[PDB]
Amino acid sequence: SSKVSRDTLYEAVREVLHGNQRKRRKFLETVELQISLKNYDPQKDKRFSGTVRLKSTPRPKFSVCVLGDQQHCDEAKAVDIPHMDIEALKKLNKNKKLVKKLAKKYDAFLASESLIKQIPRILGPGLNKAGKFPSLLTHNENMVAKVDEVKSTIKFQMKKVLCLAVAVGHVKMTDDELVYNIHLAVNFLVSLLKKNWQNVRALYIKSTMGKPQRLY
Amino acid sequence: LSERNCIEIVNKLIAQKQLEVVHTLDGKEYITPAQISKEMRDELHVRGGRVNIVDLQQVINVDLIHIENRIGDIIKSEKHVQLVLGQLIDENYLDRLAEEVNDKLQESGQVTISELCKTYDLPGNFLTQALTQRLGRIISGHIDLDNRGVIFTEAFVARHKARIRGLFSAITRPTAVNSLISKYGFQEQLLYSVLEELVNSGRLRGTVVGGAVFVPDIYSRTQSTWVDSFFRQNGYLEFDALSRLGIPDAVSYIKKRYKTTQLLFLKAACVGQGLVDQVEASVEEAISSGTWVDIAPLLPTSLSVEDAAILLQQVMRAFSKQASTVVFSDTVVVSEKFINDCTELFRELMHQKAEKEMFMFQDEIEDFLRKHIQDAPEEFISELAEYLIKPLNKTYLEVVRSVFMSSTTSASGTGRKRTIKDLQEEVSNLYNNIRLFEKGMKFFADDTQAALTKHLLKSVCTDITNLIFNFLASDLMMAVDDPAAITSEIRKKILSKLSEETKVALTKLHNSLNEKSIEDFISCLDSAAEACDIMVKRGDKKRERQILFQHRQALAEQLKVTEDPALILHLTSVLLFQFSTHSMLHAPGRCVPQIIAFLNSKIPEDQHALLVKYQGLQELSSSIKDLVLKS
Amino acid sequence: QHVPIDIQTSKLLDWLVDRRHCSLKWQSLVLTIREKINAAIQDMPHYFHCLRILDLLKGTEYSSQRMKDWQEIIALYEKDNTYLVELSSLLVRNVNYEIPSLKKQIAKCQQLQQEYSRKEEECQAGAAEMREQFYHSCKQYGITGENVRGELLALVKDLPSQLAEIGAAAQQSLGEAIDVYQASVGFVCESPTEQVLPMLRFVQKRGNSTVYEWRTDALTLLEYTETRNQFLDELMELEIFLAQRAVELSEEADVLSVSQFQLAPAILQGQTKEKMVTMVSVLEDLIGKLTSLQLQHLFMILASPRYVDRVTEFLQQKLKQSQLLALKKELMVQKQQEALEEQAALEPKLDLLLEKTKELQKLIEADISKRYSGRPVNLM
Amino acid sequence: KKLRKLEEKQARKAQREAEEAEREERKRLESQREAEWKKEEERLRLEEEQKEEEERKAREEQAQREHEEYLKLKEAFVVEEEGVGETMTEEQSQSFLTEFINYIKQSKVVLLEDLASQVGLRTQDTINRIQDLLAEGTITGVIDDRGKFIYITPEELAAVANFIRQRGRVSIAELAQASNSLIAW
Amino acid sequence: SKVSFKITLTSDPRLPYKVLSVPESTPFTAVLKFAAEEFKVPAATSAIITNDGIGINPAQTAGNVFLKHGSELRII
Repeated sequence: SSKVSRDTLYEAVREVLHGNQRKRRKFLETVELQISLKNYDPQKDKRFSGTVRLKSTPRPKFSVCVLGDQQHCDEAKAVDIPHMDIEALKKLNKNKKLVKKLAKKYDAFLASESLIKQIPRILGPGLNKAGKFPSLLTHNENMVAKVDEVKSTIKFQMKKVLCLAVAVGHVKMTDDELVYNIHLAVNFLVSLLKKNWQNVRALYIKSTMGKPQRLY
Repeated sequence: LSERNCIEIVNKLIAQKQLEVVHTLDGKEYITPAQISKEMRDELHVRGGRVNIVDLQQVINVDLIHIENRIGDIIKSEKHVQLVLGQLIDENYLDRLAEEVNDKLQESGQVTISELCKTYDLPGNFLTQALTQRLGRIISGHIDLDNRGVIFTEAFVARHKARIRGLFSAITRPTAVNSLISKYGFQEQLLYSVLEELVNSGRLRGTVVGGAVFVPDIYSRTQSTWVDSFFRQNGYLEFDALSRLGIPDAVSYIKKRYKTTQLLFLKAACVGQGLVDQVEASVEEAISSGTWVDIAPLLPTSLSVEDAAILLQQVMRAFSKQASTVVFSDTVVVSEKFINDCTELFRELMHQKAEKEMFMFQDEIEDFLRKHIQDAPEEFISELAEYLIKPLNKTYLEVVRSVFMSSTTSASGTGRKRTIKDLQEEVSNLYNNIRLFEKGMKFFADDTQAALTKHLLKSVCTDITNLIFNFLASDLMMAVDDPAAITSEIRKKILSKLSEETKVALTKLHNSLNEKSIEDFISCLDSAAEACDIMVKRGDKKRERQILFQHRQALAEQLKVTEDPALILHLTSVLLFQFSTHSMLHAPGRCVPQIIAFLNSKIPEDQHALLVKYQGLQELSSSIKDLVLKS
Repeated sequence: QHVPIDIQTSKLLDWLVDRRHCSLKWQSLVLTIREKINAAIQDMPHYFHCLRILDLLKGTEYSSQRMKDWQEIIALYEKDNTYLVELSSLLVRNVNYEIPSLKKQIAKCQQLQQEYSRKEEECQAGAAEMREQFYHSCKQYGITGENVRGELLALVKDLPSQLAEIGAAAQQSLGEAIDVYQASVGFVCESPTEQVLPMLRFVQKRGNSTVYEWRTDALTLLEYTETRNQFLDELMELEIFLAQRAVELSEEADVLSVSQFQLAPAILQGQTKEKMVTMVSVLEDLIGKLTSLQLQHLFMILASPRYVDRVTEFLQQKLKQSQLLALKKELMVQKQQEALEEQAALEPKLDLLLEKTKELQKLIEADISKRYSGRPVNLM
Repeated sequence: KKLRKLEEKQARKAQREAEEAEREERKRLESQREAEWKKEEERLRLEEEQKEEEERKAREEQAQREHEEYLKLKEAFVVEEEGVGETMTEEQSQSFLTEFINYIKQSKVVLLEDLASQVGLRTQDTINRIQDLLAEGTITGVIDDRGKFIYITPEELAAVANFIRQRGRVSIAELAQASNSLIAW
Repeated sequence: SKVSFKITLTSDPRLPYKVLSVPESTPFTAVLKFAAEEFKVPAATSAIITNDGIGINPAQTAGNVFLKHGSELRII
């Protein structure tokens, strides 16, 4: 199955996880998938986009904020999940710099129905410009589970260049989780392209500060 | 006795009909028609239960017609015999056939009627009926009778079930069932029976779509999970990624699966709720804040412009009584308040420039928009400029008119209120004036008339029409403070911006100047005067008398005061004509002698002689004026 | 003078009586003359023979009657030339009624000889053809041609040798197939709590015999018909599974295909059409071996004895028809030889009769001439 | 002159006519004389033909005398007997054929020699009568090729018919043996 | 040696057949005359015919007639 074999993927994962000529580092390293596309003209072709949920959390330092109402804020307070009340947002005067900094601080935002419908009036066109617009959180949902779900999603988007890169795992992984994650990501990506494998030229799996390994 | 004579006896007996016989083909023997049947029966029994009439001829040694008669006889005389392709088949032979078929059936599991017919030479229908009639009685099996008439035993259904079970445990994609039945050699009804049993027992997991393609549960589960996860995470489907997953009818699949949820369909996409709410909230903010909004950056990048347009049109249907907002580039929503604000923004500079000149090309408008509006697509700037071209132009025209008024509420205010009271009066003086020179043109001779009429149309007619042209240009303000400052080109320019109804009248008034008759001029002049509300009062006999008296007085004073010799003589002659004729006169400086030559028919000879001698070129001229006061 | 006295043969009697030298009623006279010739025969020493017997008796012998009898007989014979008419009738009848008879009889004998020879040749040809057909049949069934029952029983007796080779081959080469099929059934069909292909699992390592072992007959697994049928059914099920897997893997994998086999066990992951074709070919070889062995009828001889009876009956009937046709042909040979010998025996009498006829003809012509001044005479 | 030319032409015409007249007279007279001479030649021919006729009468009378004297040397001859053709009456013919029928029935086996004698006609005449009677079919029988006639009654014909209708298959030789058995000689 | 013709008249209903012996050498004319005289009929119109009805030459010895056309003869 696939033009990337299990043997090849296992070999690359072994190379990036535990292999000679490596270099131990203080901070936990993140493995990332690098893609090079071909036979694509971004000025004329469709610009694909998609989000896919992996089985294991790629980045265990993902930060999620809950732009929630009073009930959710009380619910969040029982957990270390950060939150901001409507009053805190209103304190901002829709200033560009402050909303930009708020978007930069966290990686994903979560919001309740009562608040998602108010963002343009309270925050302005700042969170969409940064590519971070809140998801909907319902009182019929477990907060921890939803926070986990946003922590396991990756996004494929094409803007102007034929270079793509996403995070698929960290180096403290069992070497079988990472292969599963890479398989999921690659299959999804091929699903998003017009011609399945006639639009993919090269694939690489690499640790943060590590040696590249070629899959395709 | 001998042989030939005995033959003769037998033919005589045949003639008498005392004995019916047939001749052996050899000719050495005689056979009764009763013994042909005995021989046929004996052979049918001997060589099994099957004979051929051809071999019956070979053995009995008689012609074929007799065997053909006796076969029809023998069928009836023994009900257990039939005739198939000229062969007498017995029931014992068919029973032996059935026993052989049973052996081979329990050997190889199945038999084919085609193979049996080939290896036994009998026709197919006959074999089918023969075996069916004794199926079960001797044959242990069941009959298809439909697909090649294959018979089978209880150990063939087992193999069929095993093979179907093995084959359908390997299908992971939707595959046609007719192709399988054809390629692998199955039976349709048996296939479906075993398949139903297996699916109900759980050994096989799938359903047949169309009553035909088999879709295993794994395929449907994978498809459903994929599309459901995509809809959950992204909140829309594309109708083209679905095609690559094995769904050629997306609009049907989505409705079949997602029917309780709220969805919106847009050509090659289906946006679920949550996106529409965001677009609606943003358009609300644009509505209330008196600003604009672009919804292209609020949608997935894989949506065409048409789909975005459809979604926007759907969302905008919730704002009918709201502000009359407009959509540019099919995506950008601009509130009316913003349009008015931009108009006002242009207004100040427009008024400054209008006062200066007391609109710009679209490029300047886009430059203005860029200067004061930021972070916008180019198409938005182009469309906004195009839209603003007209209303901004109307604003500029109104501003020009208002500045003209404010600079003229005392100037053109006096023009409308006070001046008209003098325009009517002075046009009245000129109009009453041209009348007596109509008299003059009528009286004199034809060439003299040409001269007088030409000079009158040159001098005075223009004198009155400039007044009306000045009054008209007072509207456009390009007039000149001197009514003498009106020219033909200026007249054309003024007509260039005059109302059609009045324009026609004024054109008659002007081109009348090019004419050679003054009556048409008077007609067109009154037509124009009423065409612009200029009350022309033909002075009555009293007004006319005052005009005549005033002209006489003015001329007398002028030529008793003025010191120009030629002008003195000209005034003297004209006055003489007026007095002796009682009608005013207006002549050029290029006709004076003719009037003096005429007037010799009215005055003495001495004054005439003095005038002629003065014109032919001090003390003598001093006499000329003395004539006027002594007249 | 030389105008030759020529008459048609059968008219000799008619012309003679028309010539009045003899007339009707002579027949009774001849019968009386024969009544006397009885006495003349009892005592020894027609009209010309009467002249010979005259020449004899005149020496051998009137006191005796042995010649007086002939004296009165000749007196009557000359009377109205009775001898002339008698001899004329003798010759006329002998030529017109007997020569045709004997010639026709001999011709019929020759015709019968011809027909019998032709029939014999045809029968011999038919017997040879039937023998060829029988030999072709017993070649089709793979028997030498001698006693059919013995050959068939010998053939069946040798069967329990190759079945062991088939079993040994089945012991190996099915390890990968059975496991792959079991895993695929457990995964795709969601039926993991079931064993697939029981008897193949038995044959894998647990042996290829001892039907008593399978029960907990007394023949190897394939010797019995029911167990053999089940084994072949399972082989065909596995083979069709592998073939269908090979058909699907031919097409390049797509998104759903990769998605399906993401949680699949290791064995089901990584299979390729070449690896499937190998196993398909192995199973096809085994199935072909067993079905070709079946084609050779070995199974049908060790069970259902009616089949060997039927085959023997067919072969023996063909052979018996051949032998019977041979006997008929040889008996025909003997009959035709006897007929030809009889014909040869009867042949000589024709020439005897013709010579006697010629002699009597010459005598008649000579007598006619002697009465009629030695003129030239002849009959046509 | 002109009268002279007319008279001269008249004389020339006279000459034109006289010569032709004389020529015609001569051609008539001489030809008539020649025809008379031919008639005289014919009269001489008549005299010659009369000489021929008289000498021919002499020759005919000579033949008559030669025949007259040419019979004397005859007239020494002997009658041997005299006969007369008496009767063949259809009544007599019927009686004759009846007697023949009874004689043959009593005999039933005849070789045409004893039959020819007792019936007393030449064998050919017999076979003519027998064949005619058989053709019309007063009595049915068999005429052997070797030479014979054998009478078969209708009852024996029915007997042979029953033999055929019973025995099923019969060969010509088998029928010959059965005829030797049933048919009575 | 002597020979006898068979003279049967046709004109008489009683069919008078005569027989008379002569040597074979004599010409037929003697027989003609004798038969006519006995039958008392003219011999000129006569054409002596046999039983079957074929003319025979009279100017001929008796042996030739007794050989060629039979003894059975008639007169018409």
